[PDB]
Amino acid sequence: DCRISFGMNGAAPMIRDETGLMVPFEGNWIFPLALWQMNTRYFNQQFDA
Amino acid sequence: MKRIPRKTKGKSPATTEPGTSNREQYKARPGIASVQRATESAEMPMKNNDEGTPDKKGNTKGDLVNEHSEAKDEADEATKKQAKDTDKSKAQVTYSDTGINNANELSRSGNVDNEGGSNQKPMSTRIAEATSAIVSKHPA
Repeated sequence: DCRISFGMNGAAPMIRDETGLMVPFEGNWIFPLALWQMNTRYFNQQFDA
Repeated sequence: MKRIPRKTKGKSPATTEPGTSNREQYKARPGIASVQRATESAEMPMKNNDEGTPDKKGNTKGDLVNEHSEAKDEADEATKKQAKDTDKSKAQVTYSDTGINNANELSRSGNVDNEGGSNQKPMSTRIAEATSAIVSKHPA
């Protein structure tokens, strides 16, 4: 259930954590490979930079 | 060392002795040739029945025919082969139209796959479409 919310007016984008929280694009994450397989294009565009 | 081929494709003092003269005259009963030919015909192994089994990529091998129709068709074919073998027009020993009501009999065919569904469309095609439904492309 990793859903992504865009920022607004300078607020940073956030991604949905397993415990139920939303965290910004920073730090140490754990992914199974199925996540990147399901969302190849979207995740590439959002994360690569 | 001698190389052995493959029949199947891979992944790509006086010499004279007293009693040795050969003037014996005997004919066999039964004769050697007759029994030899009969035994040669009996040596043959059974045919491989691969109908209804997978291919090397998952598709089923056979023809798209109903199973009971398949059994009756095979009985007719075997009876015709019997008539051919005894040289008669009509076979004396028959596998069809025997007086037994054998109407529930089933035979293998290409009309079903391993999970119990129909082969109206090959399995590889179904895999391809189910996969194509989930593809995504570069952003506009």
